[PDB]
Amino acid sequence: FSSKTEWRVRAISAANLHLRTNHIYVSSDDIKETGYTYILPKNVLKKFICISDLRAQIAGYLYGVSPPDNPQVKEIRCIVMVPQWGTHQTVHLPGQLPQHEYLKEMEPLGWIHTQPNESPQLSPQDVTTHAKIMADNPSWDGEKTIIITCSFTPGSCTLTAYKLTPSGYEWGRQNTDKGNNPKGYLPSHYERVQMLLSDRFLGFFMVPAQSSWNYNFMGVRHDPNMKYELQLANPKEFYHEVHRPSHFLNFALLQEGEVYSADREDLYA
Amino acid sequence: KETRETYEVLLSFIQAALGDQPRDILCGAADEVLAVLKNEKLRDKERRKEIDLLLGQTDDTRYHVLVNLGKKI
Amino acid sequence: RCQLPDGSFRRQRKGYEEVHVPALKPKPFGSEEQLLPVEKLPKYAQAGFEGFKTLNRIQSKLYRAALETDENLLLCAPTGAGKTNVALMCMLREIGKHINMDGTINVDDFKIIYIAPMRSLVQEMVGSFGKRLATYGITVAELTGDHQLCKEEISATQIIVCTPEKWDIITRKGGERTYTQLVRLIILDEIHLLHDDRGPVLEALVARAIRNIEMTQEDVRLIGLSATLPNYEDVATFLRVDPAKGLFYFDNSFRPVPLEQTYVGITEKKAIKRFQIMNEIVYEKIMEHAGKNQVLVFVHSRKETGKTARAIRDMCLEKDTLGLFLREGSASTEVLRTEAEQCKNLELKDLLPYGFAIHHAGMTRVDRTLVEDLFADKHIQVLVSTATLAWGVNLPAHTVIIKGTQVYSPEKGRWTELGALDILQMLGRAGRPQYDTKGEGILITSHGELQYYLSLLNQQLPIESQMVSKLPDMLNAEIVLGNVQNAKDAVNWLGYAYLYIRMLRSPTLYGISHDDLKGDPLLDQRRLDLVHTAALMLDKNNLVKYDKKTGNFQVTELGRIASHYYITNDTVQTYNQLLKPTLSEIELFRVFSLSSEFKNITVREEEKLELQKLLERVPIPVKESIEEPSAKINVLLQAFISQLKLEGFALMADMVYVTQSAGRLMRAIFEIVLNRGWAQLTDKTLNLCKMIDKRMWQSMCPLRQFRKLPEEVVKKIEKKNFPFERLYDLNHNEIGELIRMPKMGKTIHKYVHLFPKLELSVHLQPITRSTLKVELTITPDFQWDEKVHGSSEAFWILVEDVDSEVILHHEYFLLKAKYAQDEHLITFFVPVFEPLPPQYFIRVVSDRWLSCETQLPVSFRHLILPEKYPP
Amino acid sequence: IQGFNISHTQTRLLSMAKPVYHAITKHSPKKPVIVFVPSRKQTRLTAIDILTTCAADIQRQRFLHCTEKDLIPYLEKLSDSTLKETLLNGVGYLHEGLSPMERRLVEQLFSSGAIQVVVASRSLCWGMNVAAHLVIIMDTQYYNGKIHAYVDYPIYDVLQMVGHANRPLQDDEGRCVIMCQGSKKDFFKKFLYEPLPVESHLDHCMHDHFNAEIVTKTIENKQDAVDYL
Repeated sequence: FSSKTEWRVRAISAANLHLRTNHIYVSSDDIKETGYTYILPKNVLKKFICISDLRAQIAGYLYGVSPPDNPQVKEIRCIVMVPQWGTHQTVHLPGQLPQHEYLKEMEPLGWIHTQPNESPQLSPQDVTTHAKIMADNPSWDGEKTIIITCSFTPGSCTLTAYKLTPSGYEWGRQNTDKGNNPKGYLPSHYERVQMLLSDRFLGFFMVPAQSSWNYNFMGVRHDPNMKYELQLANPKEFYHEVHRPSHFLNFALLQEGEVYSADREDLYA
Repeated sequence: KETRETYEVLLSFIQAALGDQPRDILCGAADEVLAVLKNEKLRDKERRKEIDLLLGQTDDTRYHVLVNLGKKI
Repeated sequence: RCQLPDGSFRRQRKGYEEVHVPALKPKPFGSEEQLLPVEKLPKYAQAGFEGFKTLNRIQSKLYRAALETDENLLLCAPTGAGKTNVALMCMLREIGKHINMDGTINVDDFKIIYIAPMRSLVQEMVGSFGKRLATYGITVAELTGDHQLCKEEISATQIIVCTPEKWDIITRKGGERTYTQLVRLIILDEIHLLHDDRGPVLEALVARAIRNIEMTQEDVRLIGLSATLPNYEDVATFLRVDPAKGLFYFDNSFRPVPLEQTYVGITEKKAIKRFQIMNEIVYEKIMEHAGKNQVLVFVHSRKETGKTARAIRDMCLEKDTLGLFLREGSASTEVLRTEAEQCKNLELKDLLPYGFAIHHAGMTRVDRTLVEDLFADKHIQVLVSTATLAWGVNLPAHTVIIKGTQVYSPEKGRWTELGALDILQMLGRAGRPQYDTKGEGILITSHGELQYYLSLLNQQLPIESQMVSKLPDMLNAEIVLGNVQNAKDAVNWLGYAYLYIRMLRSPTLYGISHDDLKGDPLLDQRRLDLVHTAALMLDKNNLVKYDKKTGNFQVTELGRIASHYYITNDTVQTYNQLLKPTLSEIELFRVFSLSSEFKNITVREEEKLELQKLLERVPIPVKESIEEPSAKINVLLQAFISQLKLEGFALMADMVYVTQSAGRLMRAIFEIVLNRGWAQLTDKTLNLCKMIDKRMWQSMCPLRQFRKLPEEVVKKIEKKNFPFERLYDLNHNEIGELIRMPKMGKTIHKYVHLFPKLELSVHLQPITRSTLKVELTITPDFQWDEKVHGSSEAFWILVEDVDSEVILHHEYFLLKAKYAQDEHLITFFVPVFEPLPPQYFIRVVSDRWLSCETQLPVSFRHLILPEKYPP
Repeated sequence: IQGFNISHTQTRLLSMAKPVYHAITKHSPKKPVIVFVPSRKQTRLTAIDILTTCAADIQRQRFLHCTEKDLIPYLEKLSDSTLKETLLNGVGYLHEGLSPMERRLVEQLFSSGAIQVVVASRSLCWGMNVAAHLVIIMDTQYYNGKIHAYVDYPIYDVLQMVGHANRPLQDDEGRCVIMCQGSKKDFFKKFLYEPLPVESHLDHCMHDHFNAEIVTKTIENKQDAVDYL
């Protein structure tokens, strides 16, 4: 980013993200039928789209349970936002997975992220990210956890859901190179999975304890090994004042400017 | 369009010198200076300096910015 | 048409007509008419008149009706006659109405309201009134109060001084309705403000007061004070002053220091030549008095106070040292006085060695008083200044000179000739009561307005009402108070206006032909036509729901918000249509900028150079808009909050206008958007309100709202990022260790614990499957200091839904002084809905305090809702 | 239900004065009206204000349905001087301090139809034997010195005051206007219309009875205690 002009164009843009919110598409494609099927409550989806930005990827972590007596469907009941920052093609979020009390009741279902340009494939950066989570986390089950990619289409939003195949998981555990075309990448690595939106139940948010989630505007304050706690509260928007301290901390001024126009007229209170 | 493109900025120079004078005094002044310089064919500059003197003291390094400007209309 | 005075003559020069009138001749003392000493008037009132041996001629004229009758008063007397001390007596009567033997002036029976036209005047008046009346021990204060924090403060206050506007908002909210019926007296000082654009306010006040007295049957004294102008009997009718025993008129001959009037109108069309001509007139006029005498120049510019000076100086130097030697000799007349006062805050260091100096509010605080001291003792015979000097602390000058009469009105978007009261005040400063024989004054104006300024300073000018312009806004606020239900009550109300008696006695001027006046003598049908259009305007902007059939009005919350914030009905509908739940800050500012109050603000070519720079130095993107008024207003608001100084003068005045109106504007936005229930935007808007009030962004350390703190220390704690709520864990030493400034360690700590903090607990139990009950326990965590928190501290508690999207419920909670440390228990019910949610949030935030908030997740994770109930 | 956005109770209470009169002129112009108030003294003041804004209408003594000559036998029995006045114009009030004869008289005058409006203290909602057509509840909070704060009318009380507009013998309808604070608006909107839930408080006030019952040997041992529960 240009860090001056680049900030503002996208900033007055994102104030319209809520317009997208009511036009969304969902990939319908061939159902494995032996697979799990994930239901995403619409409210969290709306809010998640609304906090995002149209260039930097933001990501969120999925937490849910399967409804009683129906083990093959996973309701996503919660999204957790952790300290993070994006690129246009990927997202850097820390090594620690969410730990918190409200979360103990549910299982992790993977993660969800915004995708500035729509691609009909799981980006190598993603399969690599996911495998590398999975390597370090037994908590995440290969077969149960997914990557939901939410892409910004014109005036719209459109989303797909992927699972790593074991081929993919091994490649990704192995993979170093984060470029858009790493060696040995294959369409054999991922698999599409069945997902539905729902108005039947409401999902909720988990959000960083002492800060907010969006570190894009401080990259030096973000570290892979950084630790965080959580709370029950909603995410602030991308360009929200808090995510942007450096800019509100731009004041170089001498007080005596106030000497000029010392006619104080007030008369009201 | 181009004449006024630079006529505004002539008015800027005015305010910068004079400050926030009442409209009438700003644009009236514009008419004055523009009228004085503009007869380049009149040329001189000794006379122009006298003409400028009719305005007395304006310092200098501004009065050049009003030179090269007033060439450009 | 206007009139000569007696010995007056017109002498026209090149480019300027100059008119001269001599001083007036005092009316000879009537047969057996003497002054009254402070002896021969009633025993009690005499107290507090100390230092003053005798009553002024006019004071002495009407003291009898002042203290012996509840009959309403009107006096018209010239500036300098000392009108205040008349009204003072009208107060000392009421102060005397409640008295006891074994205690004096017991103060819970009565309160007095003094309405003065200008702020400086109010300030200084409370200042001296306090000293004077202190012998009684009666407490008099200015009403600058925000409504809620200081009400219970001004509860104990009597004889309260305020600007008519203040009284009008505060009455529209109802802060007055707890005060009233304890009010036996209201003073209208400088009531000739009826003629100003501000006129409708005074008209609204008095009309309400009268119309109200007719319902309650409990009366009130009304004391009007005015400059000497015709239409006195009309103002009399308006104040319900019985012309017989209640009316008092005195012409321009009663000015204590006789006034020789000089008026120079300039014929020059070209402004460029004019800005020379007026300079030269100034020089000649000033050299005329360069001998033993005193001159005072009122310029309407801030900076030009000292731009006018140094012109006179450099001219006197260009004069080959002629005009100099302003003294009786070299050492004589104390030139060591002007030399030994050398080092000062202002530019005075250049002017002071010579004969003259400058005065105004801008450059210094104390050196203004130090200059006023210098002028009173006559060590400076030339002083150039601003109107706030005439309106502020009182010092006269042998001869005063008003340069140009034109000012810049950001409200009007352009330049306009200054108000009636401004000249009247500054030219009524001409001549000393003590050291002077007669005063003169010189008004340098444009020839076209030259007639006008004669109709004033000699009594030719009618006092007319500007009421029609504001009529829709006035009507609303009366419906809002419930004082007008329908059309009929509306015509009854308008029948109490100044505009009514003026429409009666001069229909020709007000748009009524005499024939249709004969057709409707009482103006029933005109007052019905009038107000019908106001009703329609208020209906079209949704302030009121009024159907033509019944003639009845119904108030809407939008209407109430409008009245309460004194925001016009065009602005409010702009807000109604523009404001939506999903608005970003980026957009909130634009909607603010679209306020109809700013309609005349435009962007000048010359300033579009600076506005661009300012546009790139602002935190909130304006970029939705290019250079147009919206952008100028927006970038201005931001500049003010971001605390940025501006080079252009036009922009400065403009910015001031924008930001002053911004409080009420942003606030009405908050109120609206909160009543709607849209959580996010009510946050963004209250925070904006605070940011305007405090002049800072939230991203800056809350410690700044304590102005008691050093700037470098604040900036130092901002340098290292150490989140503010993490200061409570640290002791006095641990604090200083962060910024490595340990000497500050104690003091910082004080402030950190002075900052308002609530901790809160909740007990929640389900009532029905639809509703839960919440008991919120607020426990004050901060150390109270009334020199910081004052008498009261205000907090909004609002319970927000799952996404912090909708506000399910909200209360205004107010913790008084006494009860800091006492836990307060608030009980309220909230609904729950079909997809039972993970939690609600209970938010509590200070009203005025910035960065002061506590959120409390209320989790339903374990909630067990009751069994639904059978039919 | 009439919401008022003024939190400060004096101002609120004062600014609902005019609406009271209007509520009468609207909902029940010619029929009996009872007005409940938060304070013992507030009853006087509100009777007064009803009379002073009664003048405004250009309509004086509209609430008196008999001539002044008829009320004299009743007024001979009075101590309170202001009550004489308020009764003379057809209002009158009832509270703690009134002699039982004064109260009986006012009640008589109301039910007989002589006076059309009576302002009554809240405490008298329970023990009042005279009903009405319109009932106006003014400001549902009251003042408690112990915690120094205002506290809401207990809901059942409010329901009782509301039930005090019933006149089955004659009226085809009965009317109630409840003027309350902003906060307290929704609560009434919900719970006055729906049937009410009722929960037990015994869990809190518990000891006294176990003690007394143990004394009677109705609870001889812990088991008997659970059984009793």
